[PDB]
Amino acid sequence: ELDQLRQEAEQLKNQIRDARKACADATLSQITNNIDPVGRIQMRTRRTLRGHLAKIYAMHWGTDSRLLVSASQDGKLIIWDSYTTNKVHAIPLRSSWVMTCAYAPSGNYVACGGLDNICSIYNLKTREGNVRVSRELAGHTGYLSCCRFLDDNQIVTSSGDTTCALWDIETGQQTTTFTGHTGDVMSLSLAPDTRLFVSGACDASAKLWDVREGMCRQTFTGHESDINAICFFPNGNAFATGSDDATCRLFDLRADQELMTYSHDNIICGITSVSFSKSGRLLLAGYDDFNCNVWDALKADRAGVLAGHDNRVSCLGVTDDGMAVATGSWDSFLKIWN
Amino acid sequence: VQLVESGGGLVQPGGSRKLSCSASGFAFSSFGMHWVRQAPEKGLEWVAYISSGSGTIYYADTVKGRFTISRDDPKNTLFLQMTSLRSEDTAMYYCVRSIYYYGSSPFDFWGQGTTLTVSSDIVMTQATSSVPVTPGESVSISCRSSKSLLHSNGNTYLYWFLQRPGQSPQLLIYRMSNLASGVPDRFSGSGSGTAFTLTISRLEAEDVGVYYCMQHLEYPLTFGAGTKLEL
Amino acid sequence: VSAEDKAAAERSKMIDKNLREDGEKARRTLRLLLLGADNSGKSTIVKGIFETKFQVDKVNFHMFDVGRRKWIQCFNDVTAIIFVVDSSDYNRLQEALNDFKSIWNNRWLRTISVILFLNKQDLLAEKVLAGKSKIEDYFPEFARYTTPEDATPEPGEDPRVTRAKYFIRKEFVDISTASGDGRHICYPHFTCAVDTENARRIFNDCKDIILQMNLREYNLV
Amino acid sequence: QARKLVEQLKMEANIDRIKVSKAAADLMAYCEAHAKEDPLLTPVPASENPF
Amino acid sequence: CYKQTLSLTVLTCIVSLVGLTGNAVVLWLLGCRMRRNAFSIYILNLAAADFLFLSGRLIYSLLSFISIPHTISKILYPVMMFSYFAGLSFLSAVSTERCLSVLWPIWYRCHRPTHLSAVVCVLLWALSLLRSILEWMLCGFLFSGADSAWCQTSDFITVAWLIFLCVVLCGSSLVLLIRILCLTRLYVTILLTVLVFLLCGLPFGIQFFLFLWIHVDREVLFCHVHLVSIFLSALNSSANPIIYFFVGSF
Amino acid sequence: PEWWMDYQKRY
Repeated sequence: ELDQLRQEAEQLKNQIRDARKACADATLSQITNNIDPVGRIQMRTRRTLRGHLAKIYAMHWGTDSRLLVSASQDGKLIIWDSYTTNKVHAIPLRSSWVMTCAYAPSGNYVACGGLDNICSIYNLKTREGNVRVSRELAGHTGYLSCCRFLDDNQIVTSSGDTTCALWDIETGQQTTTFTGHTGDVMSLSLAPDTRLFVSGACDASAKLWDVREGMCRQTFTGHESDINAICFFPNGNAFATGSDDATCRLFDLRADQELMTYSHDNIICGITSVSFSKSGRLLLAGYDDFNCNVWDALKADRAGVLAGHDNRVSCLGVTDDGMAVATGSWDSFLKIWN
Repeated sequence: VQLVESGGGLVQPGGSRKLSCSASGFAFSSFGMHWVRQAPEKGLEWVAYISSGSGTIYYADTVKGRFTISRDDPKNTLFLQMTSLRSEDTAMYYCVRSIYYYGSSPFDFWGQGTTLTVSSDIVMTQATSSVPVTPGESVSISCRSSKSLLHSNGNTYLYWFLQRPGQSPQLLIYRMSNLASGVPDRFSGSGSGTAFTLTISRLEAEDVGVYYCMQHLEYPLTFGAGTKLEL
Repeated sequence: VSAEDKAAAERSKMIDKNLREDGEKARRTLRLLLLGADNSGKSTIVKGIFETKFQVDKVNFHMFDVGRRKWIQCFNDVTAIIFVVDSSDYNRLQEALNDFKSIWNNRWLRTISVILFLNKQDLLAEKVLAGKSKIEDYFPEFARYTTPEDATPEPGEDPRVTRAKYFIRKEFVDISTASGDGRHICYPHFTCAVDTENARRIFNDCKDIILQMNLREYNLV
Repeated sequence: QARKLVEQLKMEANIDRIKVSKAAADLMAYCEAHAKEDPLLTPVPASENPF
Repeated sequence: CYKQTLSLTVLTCIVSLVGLTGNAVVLWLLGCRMRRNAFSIYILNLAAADFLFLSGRLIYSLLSFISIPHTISKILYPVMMFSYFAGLSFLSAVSTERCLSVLWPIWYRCHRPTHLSAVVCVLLWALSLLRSILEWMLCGFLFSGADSAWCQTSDFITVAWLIFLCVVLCGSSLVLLIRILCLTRLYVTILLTVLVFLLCGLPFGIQFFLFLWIHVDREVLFCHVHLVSIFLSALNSSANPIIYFFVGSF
Repeated sequence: PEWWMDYQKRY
């Protein structure tokens, strides 16, 4: 009967748990205890980008570390020249309910999506001077949470229908459907080799997928609320997660369990965005309490604070050259910190 | 994308004319439009510029005070009204669209022009004037300037143009290094302030003409004498 | 600034001139969110996103319904939430009261008011006059409940219907008075399927919502 | 039905785990090898910030 | 009379100090904020108008004890009264737009131009300057030998200007009460702002420009009307950052 | 003018 099959799951769930405790000979805190603390990180707002007339839900940097894309509920994508604070483009959107935005690695395309269940791809640089829709990708039965590019014709999306999808934009149809989550998927991060990606879902689980195959290689369960953010370590062998339980956690792919927890009794608000620095020594997380925190990723000690926003900090990014950090908030502003 | 012009024809000195160009195929309002003329046998000379929104207008000193530039955004048409024409105002007038943002390629499209037959400054020089070359062989075209074209922001504002016989000029290299859209990869650009070169590796036919180098550092936009390549 | 950087700046100014112009049109439209379980007649009141536009007294209204604990954070800056409840199907009123509790007590909707249309008050009249079904079986407190003598706006209807009516309204208003702190209010109405006065009631309610926003800008309330 | 969960858990049940002691050292080495290339950690001079 | 003059002048300085710093915090808090609603631009300009007024009143009161040049008062008086009048108009502007929020709430939140508050505030700054230049012309050095009937009209306009600002303040505040009636804080805050204006801010200025052309007993008018009005004015301007900003901040 | 005290001589 179904009880026999359900009994085998409990056997393995304790076999994985047992075989995972055979690897915890020491903790990350003991090993990195005798390394000098980073210090106090004093970052000042170098730019403020004005022009959005509603809340900002997503931003994404460019590989050139100079251009970035921003999404807002006013229904407009703006591409900014962060050095000069100029507006390169303003892209009107069919739906005002935008939750995600991606900037293609080549820079030719920007993606968007949200409550319309459609990932819309935009051709930035083309004749006619203007930005126009190249493809509307349909097929998800829930809202679109995050989208990231692997190539000009290769994109991964996460939706509230408990699934992630791999698309071919030239064909316009799903190539792989990643199934295995029992709740909405709120974030995903792409490995630096573009051969793996992690997904954080509202079932308090994080799953590592193989893009070429379409399988869930590992499942990580250490949180206790919805996972809202996720980000790979620069090495590609670890990732950090952010949850509504006011904790950031570090997970190792090779050992396959959690290495560190970033909590503090003063913080009781959830984490909206998470990001690493170029070397991995700093973990930056945005919070609902109007401000952002900078943690030491090896000693778990707070290393500073970025307090400059008048509402919820919704997005957070670090440039590929590590020169700048950009935050966005529901107060309709972006800020470049250095 | 098209830029078709009207007007032209013989005009007596001291007269007036209104040269007009129509755009069809691109967002004409988000583009700045230039006027560049070319005497019957001389080079390219820049006349006027009207920005998007018509909020910025520049003129060359030759035509200042007696030529007026204007645009009609709903009708997709660019104008140039003449007053007190001269014997030095004889040329073929070209219409150029230019778009300005980070990473853009200005001076992309040139419309085939109209012929009018009326009956300090950054001087920058192309020392060579004619290069007889063999097909398939690499050729180098060099022009220099009076002052450095390298700005404090790292952009070297120099543009390379090509004019095939009986054809409008088109863009090859913008900002000393960047190829235009549709230009073969055999073209290349290099140089420093006050020293520039254009290398055409693996030369081929349908690539012979007069090569122009322009500065965009400051107005007026100064072109070169023009180095032509013949078989 | 070079010649090109100056021209880029002028372009950036014209994008602003159009962002603000669009913001002016955005400021004069009132956004609403429609919620309610199936069988609520939700789509038949004003007679994954289905936007609906109606205007009343030259004021533009804009209604969205999604076809939820996560996406509800998007609608943190709406004028009102319209909650539509069938007052006839006594089985699922508990689901309706629990649906309403979670929306009222949600962290991102702490300053969003709720307009409460109780659909199918004509079907409720049938079930309360026929006698086959009784509220007391589903809500035990009905038996020990007496109609408020003061609150008697009942024109030409049986006191049995008005007892049944005002009890269902209490079960929703009490959830609103429990944990509200006065920052947001619930407006209870009573609409059938042929009701045509609905667009006005949303309007007359939004005019009060906006008044209470201005009384909080000037520290008056 | 329930045969997918038992089949999926089998894939994750037999994988090559490594010790956490080796995990931290590998993370620590990357953060010491590249420690001179992150401006956010040690501020770069005003002549090198584009901001 | 040495007891009264020293008692009030010392107290005025303490009232000035507790308010001069009470308006710097408002200028600091409101200057940094970016939302900047319609009410906040008026409070920002009202706090600015109090800073010059209290600075003038504090400097003037200190020189009554310490010594300094007498010509310093020539550059100190027509700065206070340029700032006293600006603050009184900003209060009549707050209650006017407070009334319009209740009479026409949809218009206020949807159809009121965004920079109306900025334009109205700079107009009120210009009006106060225009009054001051007119006074310095018709009453002073540029009409010194003409006649004494040129300063009299410049004081009649000023009294007629102050009455108007009371009618706009009290008329707007009375209409709001009618619309709401036809709620404890609404009555308490409205009647508090009117009373702190009628009998703490308006008395000075009305008596200064009335009694400047009506003769009265020197002992009553100086030690009991002019000095009390000076103290009450600094009380109003100090109370404004409380009544308007910090009541709603906590 | 005659009855004006010191402060009434502002200018």
